[PDB]
Amino acid sequence: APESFDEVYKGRRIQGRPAGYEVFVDGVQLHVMRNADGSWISVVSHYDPVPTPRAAARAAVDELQGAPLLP
Amino acid sequence: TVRKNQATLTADEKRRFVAAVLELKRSGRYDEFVRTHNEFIMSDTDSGERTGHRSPSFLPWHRRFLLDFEQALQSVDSSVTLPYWDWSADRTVRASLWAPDFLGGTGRSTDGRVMDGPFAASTGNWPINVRVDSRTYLRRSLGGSVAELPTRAEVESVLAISAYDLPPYNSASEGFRNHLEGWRGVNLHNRVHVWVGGQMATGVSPNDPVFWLHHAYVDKLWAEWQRRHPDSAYVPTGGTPDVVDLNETMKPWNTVRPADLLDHTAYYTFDALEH
Ligand SMILES: [Cl-]
Ligand SMILES: [Cl-]
Ligand code: NA
Repeated sequence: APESFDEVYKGRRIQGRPAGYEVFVDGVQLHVMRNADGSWISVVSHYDPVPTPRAAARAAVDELQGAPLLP
Repeated sequence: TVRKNQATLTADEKRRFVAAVLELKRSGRYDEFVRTHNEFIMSDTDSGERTGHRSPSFLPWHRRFLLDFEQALQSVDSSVTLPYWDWSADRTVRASLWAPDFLGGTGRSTDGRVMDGPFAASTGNWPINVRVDSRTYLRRSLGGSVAELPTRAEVESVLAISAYDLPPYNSASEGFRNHLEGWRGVNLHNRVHVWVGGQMATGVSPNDPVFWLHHAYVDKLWAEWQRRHPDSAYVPTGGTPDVVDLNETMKPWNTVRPADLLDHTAYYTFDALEH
């Protein structure tokens, strides 16, 4: 259901698409998870649900402060 | 063995608590815990098998998990007990808990790195090995991501819920558990994790010692609810697929059932309760 994307955000390339959705930040996969009400979270922000996997990707880029995700 | 309010701890008690935890870190026992929690938090789904979170067994599971941790501490110093953090009453950064002689304070703006207390990365006593990103230091941002922590009023609002949990027994559920957990309603448990920041807000939250104090209070809350609703108890009562029923054994132990953890008094008691 969620729409795919691919953009540069704060110097890093965020992008994701349906696999049931996969997200990657600068080539590395950022494990995300969808809740019952369609909201989303990620390994980098697991208790703060956001509307989309794009929002979830941007939350991470922010919190990561330039730090790359581990495989 | 009594779990005291972190606000009531003496300098002595804090010295033995902090020392007990650093040993666990030094021996490698501490990281095992961070690795276990991450396992379930990353595997638990609303649509599928859920044991540690977004499910009725979120409470009994963390109760046993904390039991494991406290016992590991007691194996370093048998006088150390896990203290709770009533974040409702102790809401600011000027709380004993965040003093350099306990957990330390928030992290610096530049990178969110904790700079004081026994768990600062500069002490060499607290490296972050179980990470999600390249950073190896403890990070925090008390009150940075979210306005405030829940209030006494709010907590009472949840404790007031008579239904322990209710189908679909997940993060969309109504009832006590899910509200305590936070996915719905005023939001308690999740927000605290969001309010601390750093690693607490990520899938490797136990990296922050505050994790245990926090969950020791969520644990005390279930106990206070139980007291409020004697006529109400754990559910589902059996047959629920993907969900842990009253008499099923949860992972990773496969030897403990939510029914074996309803009465905490078999393992410990609190300094004081409620109403
Ligand atoms: Cl119960
Ligand atoms: Cl008690
Ligand atoms: Na079941």
